[PDB]
Amino acid sequence: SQSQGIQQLLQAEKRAAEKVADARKRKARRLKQAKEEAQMEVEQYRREREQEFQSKQ
Amino acid sequence: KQFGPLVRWLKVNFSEAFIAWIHIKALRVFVESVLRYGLPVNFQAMLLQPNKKSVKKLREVLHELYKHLDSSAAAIIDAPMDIPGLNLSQQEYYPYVYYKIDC
Amino acid sequence: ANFEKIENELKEINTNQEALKRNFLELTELKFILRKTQQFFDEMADPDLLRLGFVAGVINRERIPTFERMLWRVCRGNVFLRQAEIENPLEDPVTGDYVHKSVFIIFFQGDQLKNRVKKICEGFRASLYPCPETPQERKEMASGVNTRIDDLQMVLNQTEDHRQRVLQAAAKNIRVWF
Amino acid sequence: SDADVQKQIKHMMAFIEQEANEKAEEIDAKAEEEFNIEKGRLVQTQRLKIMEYY
Amino acid sequence: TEFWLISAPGEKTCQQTWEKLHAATTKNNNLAVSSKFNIPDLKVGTLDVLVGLSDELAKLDAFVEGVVKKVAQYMADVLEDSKDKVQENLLASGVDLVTYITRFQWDMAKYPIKQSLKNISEIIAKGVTQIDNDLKSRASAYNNLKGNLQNLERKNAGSLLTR
Repeated sequence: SQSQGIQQLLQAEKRAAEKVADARKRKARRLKQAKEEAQMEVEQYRREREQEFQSKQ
Repeated sequence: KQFGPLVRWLKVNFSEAFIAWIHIKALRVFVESVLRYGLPVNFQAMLLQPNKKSVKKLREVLHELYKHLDSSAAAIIDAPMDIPGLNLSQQEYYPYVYYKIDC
Repeated sequence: ANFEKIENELKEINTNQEALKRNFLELTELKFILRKTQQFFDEMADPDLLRLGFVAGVINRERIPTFERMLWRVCRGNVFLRQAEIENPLEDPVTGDYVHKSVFIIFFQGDQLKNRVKKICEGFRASLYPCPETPQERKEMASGVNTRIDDLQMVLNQTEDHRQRVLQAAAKNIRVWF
Repeated sequence: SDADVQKQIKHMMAFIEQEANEKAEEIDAKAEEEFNIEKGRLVQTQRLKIMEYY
Repeated sequence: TEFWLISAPGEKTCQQTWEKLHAATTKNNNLAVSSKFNIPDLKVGTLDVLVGLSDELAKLDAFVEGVVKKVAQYMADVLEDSKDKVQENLLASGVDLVTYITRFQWDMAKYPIKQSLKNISEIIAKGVTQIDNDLKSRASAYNNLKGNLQNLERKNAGSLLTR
């Protein structure tokens, strides 16, 4: 009892820590996804203008 | 020419100030109630108009009824001053959230 | 020269004795706090080792009811407190009396409640000291305080013996000096 | 009593969990913002360099 | 009038608490007139800022009470010619302040519910501060005009040399 409450409190604290860690991992993964999507768009445009340069040549 | 203007301005501004005051009363009610009762929220607060010299009986009945809804194992009896610190209790603590409108 | 020595040595002895007694009492209070916090953290400590805020201290017995009421009335239903009597009553850090004491541990949510409880205890003339955050830290600092307590006890005994010896030497001839 | 202990346990448990959820939602919103701004920054810089070159 | 707002923490449902509080109380005796507050569901936040708010709304209730009573005093002064029925003249809406409060309903237009509690508190605070400053300035100007009139009256009064 006097220790059961403390056990419950610590378990809740660990649950909160795990949830915020999961949110942080999601943030990092989405940051990497944003980087990848930007790079893919860059490559698409780069090939577009490469083809345009070839046509001009 | 100015009394009519100033009088009208006071009349309009009294409504706004009173509305804001009641809004702050509501805000304090909700904040204190959510603190006293853990989430989720259930704060169907009751606004009671005291009758003629019925304050003592009404308060006693309310305390008896709220002894269950609130922990009777603390407060109620008495408490010493703790003025030093960031804040000190300013009003009496009752077995519920209690607030006054003094129109 | 003789009397200057016999006075300066005694004054330094008294000052050091007072300061070291204060330190010894504070450290023994810390030791008891650590031991009881370890006892409280023994329901089921499956993990070996941050939102929750933690404090612990000691209160004078029979103030537990008023203190618990004040806590539950200020930090309304949002702070936890556990208490345990300290058998073999101890001597006050400054007030200087043998009084029963209760070692207590308080859990709180955030910074505002931390400040609330800290000020409440300070007004209740308790004492807090730091506390460990992990069992490893608890063991380390408990061993450290225990060793320091034993060292301080040895130094206290030695200095008291020194005071007794010098005062005996003084009394041997104080009348002739006078 | 035991009922008081249980009520407090519920109260702090609920409030700590809700604080965690609020932090998680704030993190998710700021993460979407970071996604958008990083897309904009990287795309703009690489596009500027490619414009210069071409 | 004196009105008491009581939390009545639900009791697992709106009925189980409100019915006993109001209908049962009235049936037992007409000790007090019962009413429902029907507070809107605001956006609850973290407990650190929530306790901060429990202090800020401890201060601001008193401050706004002072401002409203200052407005009442200014009305009683400027309207001293027809000060009768000051409450009726001051009623924010409805017929009287008592009616308004007993039928109080939060104004989402006045305050955005979706906003945070601190944001709503600041929204109220800015308005009340502006109201206090405007009351001070305008009432001071009107009092200065009235004082000029009183000085003219005093000059008319008194002996020929004194006047």
